[PDB]
Amino acid sequence: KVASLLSADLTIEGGVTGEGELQIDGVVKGDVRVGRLTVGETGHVEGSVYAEAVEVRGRVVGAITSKQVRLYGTSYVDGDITHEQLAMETGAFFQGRSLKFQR
Repeated sequence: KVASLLSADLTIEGGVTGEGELQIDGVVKGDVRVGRLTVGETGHVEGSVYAEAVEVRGRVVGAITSKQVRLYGTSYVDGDITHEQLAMETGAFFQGRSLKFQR
C-alpha cells in the first residue's frame, strides 16, 4: 500500500489525495496530493500537483509545487515551477517560467 499503480487507461478529474509512492502512466486532469510521485512512461500530466518529492520519467506541463524534484528520463516540464531543491538528470528538457527559492 505504498506503491500504487495507475494504468494508462486512467484519467484524473478534479482532485485526488493519497499517501506513499504513486506510480502513474496516464493523464492527470485536476489536482494531486501525495508523498512521492513517479511519472510513468505515458508521461501525461496536466494540472496542479502538490507533493513532497517527485521523480519524472515523462512529460508534465502545467504547474508543480514540491521541495524536492528530480527530472529523470527524457522527461519534459512546461509551466510554472516552484521547488526549493531540484536536480537535473540526463533527459531533462523544460522550457517554462521557473521560480528559484532565493531566501
